[PDB]
Amino acid sequence: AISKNLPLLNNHFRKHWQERVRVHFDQAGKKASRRQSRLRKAAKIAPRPIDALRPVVRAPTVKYNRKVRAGRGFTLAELKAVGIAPKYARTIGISVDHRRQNKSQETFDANVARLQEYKSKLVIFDKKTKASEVASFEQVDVSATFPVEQPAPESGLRAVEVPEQTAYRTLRLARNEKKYKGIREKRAKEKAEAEAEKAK
Amino acid sequence: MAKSGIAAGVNKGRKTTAKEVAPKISYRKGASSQRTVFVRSIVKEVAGLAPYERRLIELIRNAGEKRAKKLAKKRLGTHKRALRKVEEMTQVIAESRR
Amino acid sequence: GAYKYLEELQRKKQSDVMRFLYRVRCWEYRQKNVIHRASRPSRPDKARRLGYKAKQGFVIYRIRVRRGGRKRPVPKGATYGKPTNQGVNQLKYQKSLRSTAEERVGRRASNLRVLNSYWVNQDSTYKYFEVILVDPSHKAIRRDARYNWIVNPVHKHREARGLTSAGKKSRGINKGHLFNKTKAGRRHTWKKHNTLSLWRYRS
Amino acid sequence: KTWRRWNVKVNHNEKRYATASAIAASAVTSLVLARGHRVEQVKELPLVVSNE
Amino acid sequence: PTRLTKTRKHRGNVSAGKGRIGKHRKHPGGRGKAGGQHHHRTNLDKYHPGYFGKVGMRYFHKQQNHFWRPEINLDKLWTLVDSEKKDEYLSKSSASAAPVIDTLAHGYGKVLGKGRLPEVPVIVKARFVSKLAEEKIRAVGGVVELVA
Amino acid sequence: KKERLTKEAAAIAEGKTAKDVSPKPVVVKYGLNHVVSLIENKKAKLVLIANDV
RNA sequence: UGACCUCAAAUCAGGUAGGACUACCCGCUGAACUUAAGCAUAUCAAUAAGCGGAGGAAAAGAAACCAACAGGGAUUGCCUCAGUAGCGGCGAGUGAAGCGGCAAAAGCUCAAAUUUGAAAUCUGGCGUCUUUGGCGUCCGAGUUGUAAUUUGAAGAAGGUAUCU
RNA sequence: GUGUAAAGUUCCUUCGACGAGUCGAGUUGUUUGGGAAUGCAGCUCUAAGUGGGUGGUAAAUUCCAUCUAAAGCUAAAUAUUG
Ligand SMILES: [Mg+2]
Ligand SMILES: [Mg+2]
Ligand SMILES: [Mg+2]
Ligand SMILES: [Mg+2]
Ligand SMILES: [Mg+2]
Ligand SMILES: [Mg+2]
Ligand SMILES: [Mg+2]
Ligand SMILES: [Mg+2]
Ligand SMILES: [Mg+2]
Ligand SMILES: [Mg+2]
Ligand SMILES: [Mg+2]
Ligand SMILES: [Mg+2]
Ligand SMILES: [Mg+2]
Ligand SMILES: [Mg+2]
Ligand SMILES: [Mg+2]
Ligand SMILES: [Mg+2]
Ligand SMILES: [Mg+2]
Ligand SMILES: [Mg+2]
Ligand SMILES: [Mg+2]
Ligand SMILES: [Mg+2]
Ligand SMILES: [Mg+2]
Ligand SMILES: [Mg+2]
Ligand SMILES: [Mg+2]
Ligand SMILES: [Mg+2]
Ligand SMILES: [Mg+2]
Ligand SMILES: [Mg+2]
Ligand SMILES: [Mg+2]
Ligand SMILES: [Mg+2]
Ligand SMILES: [Mg+2]
Ligand SMILES: [Mg+2]
Ligand SMILES: [Mg+2]
Ligand SMILES: [Mg+2]
Ligand SMILES: [Mg+2]
Ligand SMILES: [Mg+2]
Ligand SMILES: [Mg+2]
Ligand SMILES: [Mg+2]
Repeated sequence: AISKNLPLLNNHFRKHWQERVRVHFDQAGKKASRRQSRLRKAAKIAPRPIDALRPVVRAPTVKYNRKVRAGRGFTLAELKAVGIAPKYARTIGISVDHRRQNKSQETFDANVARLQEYKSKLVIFDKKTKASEVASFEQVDVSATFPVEQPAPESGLRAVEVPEQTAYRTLRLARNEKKYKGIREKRAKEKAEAEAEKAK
Repeated sequence: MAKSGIAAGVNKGRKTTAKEVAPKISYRKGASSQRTVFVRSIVKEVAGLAPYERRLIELIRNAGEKRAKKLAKKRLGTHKRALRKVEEMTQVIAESRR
Repeated sequence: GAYKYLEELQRKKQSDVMRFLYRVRCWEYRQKNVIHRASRPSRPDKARRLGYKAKQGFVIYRIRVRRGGRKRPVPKGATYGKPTNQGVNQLKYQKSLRSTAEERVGRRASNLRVLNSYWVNQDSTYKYFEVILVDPSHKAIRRDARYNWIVNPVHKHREARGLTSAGKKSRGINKGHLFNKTKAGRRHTWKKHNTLSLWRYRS
Repeated sequence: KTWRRWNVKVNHNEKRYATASAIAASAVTSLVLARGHRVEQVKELPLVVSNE
Repeated sequence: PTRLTKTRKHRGNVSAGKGRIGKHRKHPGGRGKAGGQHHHRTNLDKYHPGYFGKVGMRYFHKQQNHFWRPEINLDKLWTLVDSEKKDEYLSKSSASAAPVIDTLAHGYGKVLGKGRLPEVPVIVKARFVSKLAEEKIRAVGGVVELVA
Repeated sequence: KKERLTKEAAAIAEGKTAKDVSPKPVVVKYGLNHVVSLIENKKAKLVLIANDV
């Protein structure tokens, strides 16, 4: 059962696995039908775009801080800054997210600029609008017309300025301060109460 | 700004320009209102005290703060809730001394 | 109004007044049939909270359900297996007594849709529940824009499928890490995690 | 069983390699003749015709 | 292809290459990793030492995103400079104007100090650096700027 | 109420606000929520409570 | 002489449920063969058999969520995370989730509020009409609360510049 | 079209009701990757109002973060030996 110099394997096939085998023979068929559904959805509402305008948000965690991606909807504050009510915004191709907020100014400003760019290209028809004007428009792809763009990494030339303390020493001191903050604060509190209680 | 600007230590992280956030109304959930304060005071008059709450009051009157807390934790379940219940039963006693 | 007072007073279940009322009503409910029709909610505020309206087509049943665990119904306690499966006593039903109440009431009034239910009273042998049901064939329900939804056939015997509040509670249908196994259905999640997905161009 | 392997992956660059090799081989008269095409009366390969 | 397998060559020979004495059987020795401490000890001890037992402390709910910190050495640091402008930078770099290398924006958490740098000032932006990596960067007249 | 509404509909034909033609009603208040709210706002002068609720 | 409450009867007026099918779906109940080279925890497997309930999909679903970031943002599925953290006579075995890329995207409704200068609400009978219904009228339901108004993202009550 | 109606938009003030034998706790059984206890269920106890839940090592003290349960509806992407 165990023989030779081989890696030890974990092949989880001790249940009735063959009753739950999903083979994707329909990958191409689903691709084609998905494309047809997409054409039907587009042709139903043309020239109104099929995609709602989405915000741009930083990805969470220390691993994806650097990246920025499309969010779910614009915050109520962001829509407030451009003078659009969320109920109204949902009817002109703008997505709303009541859950997200803006702790910082950078994402808020990016999304306000994005909303103002979309708002400048918007043309809202009405009863007085005739089919000649409506036919003068093409159904654009909002996901491509207002793409999510990564901020460029800093590159190019800058003056070299060397601090006296090295970066490695700074990191070590930060680690040490964090590691001993609690015990140092407890020690200082005890010292202060001792030398200001008996010094009463 | 608000973060240290470096990846280690106390208050680590990237500095950003802070923007003041309008508080959500859902965060007001624990707040009390005039309506609920009023209704709860009358219901206390109509309903009265529970059997374990009368037992708690006797222990507090007999100077058993340590005894009352052990009972209140045994009844309510957690130490945090027992502390609030004993404080509430002392205020009931404090309102019966006039 | 008075519903706030009713709400605050039912939370004082160990007060003298509420204890007296519970004694009297427990005796009276025990003196009736196991399942009987209630002419009105005994807790109008609690019924309101759970979607009941004083309209034609809203019905209340009171039901009495035996307390305790689920004894294994094997003859003479012999399980015929491995010692890990030899338990007969101290075994528990996976549904609540509230769900059993709802299902028996829905079985009795098979022409109605079980809207919801609530606890009313208790003794050592029984728990007592009141079940709010809705008549889907009554025009006061069919023309009600807030209650048309339960006329659609996907809500047939929703209490038998665990779609009431008690049923969704017993199914583990909640958000978060504490409900990883049962968030979207336990058996669906298990089937998804035990399926061998093979593509045309194998990776 | 249906979960037998049916489709086979080929590296994209190698597939392009082979496509280029086949296009190049289409201009070799000996290869086109061994391939079985009745091309003996075509004066030169590649055979390029006008856009009409 | 089945036509290339030795099953096609064993046709006509009684035992199909399994032996007349051994007699290919269902599961002699057990299934899987059975008997790893009893009759397959000689195999696991020889080829997989350390297999049995516990070492170290558990970590309930380990999120690997916390430990994301890809390394880049110093001999690979100038590959992050734009290829079309590397040669100009290698010539005209000075203390007054040196290329900035944003290592985090390229997907790296720590700068390590293997290899040799061009004797050319650079500004390296990193989350973490090693002691020797920063000593080598400063020696060519550069600097390490901590970011987060 | 039907007769009062008929009179008010006659009055709105004349161009009046229909509030001048009908006097301010002085009646008995009922309804448990309504009466509880009236008591809480110090508006009830007298409350009669049934003994067999 | 009449209300009310509770409880009955009628071949009362009008309705509704049951049963079938099995591939998928929502639950309950529930093994053992088998693997561990024996075997009892474990494994098979939260599977088979058994029971209840649906639909064209079902279920889930607009956070009492994930996170610990410079923060994401209903649900579902795929790829990945990952045969990983972990669980395990720590043996045989087993084993998710967050992030990330994508498919598809859609949001909302009650209870808790005095209409109180007017139960403004609704089933039914009768009549009539242009009949998936409208109008008129009369009983009934309903104040132990049917409408309008609000749902936390808010919102209400006053004042408010006027605009769309 | 009965639009002196209905709805939204700016600012100020006073307020801002928000689900109980439920949450939560103990114990028992089952289950889970959930490990001083992941969910579910039985029994016993049984709340509060900036309270309550969660923050994957039990406990007390001090903070912080994040949602807002115990009521309800909802297409699509997903499944499909009928
Ligand atoms: Mg192993
Ligand atoms: Mg946040
Ligand atoms: Mg709060
Ligand atoms: Mg009791
Ligand atoms: Mg058995
Ligand atoms: Mg031979
Ligand atoms: Mg032979
Ligand atoms: Mg051989
Ligand atoms: Mg032989
Ligand atoms: Mg031999
Ligand atoms: Mg052999
Ligand atoms: Mg009849
Ligand atoms: Mg049937
Ligand atoms: Mg079983
Ligand atoms: Mg088998
Ligand atoms: Mg065996
Ligand atoms: Mg054997
Ligand atoms: Mg045996
Ligand atoms: Mg199992
Ligand atoms: Mg079965
Ligand atoms: Mg059908
Ligand atoms: Mg579909
Ligand atoms: Mg559905
Ligand atoms: Mg909400
Ligand atoms: Mg999500
Ligand atoms: Mg398992
Ligand atoms: Mg994603
Ligand atoms: Mg009528
Ligand atoms: Mg709530
Ligand atoms: Mg079981
Ligand atoms: Mg447990
Ligand atoms: Mg329990
Ligand atoms: Mg909800
Ligand atoms: Mg639903
Ligand atoms: Mg298929
Ligand atoms: Mg089919």
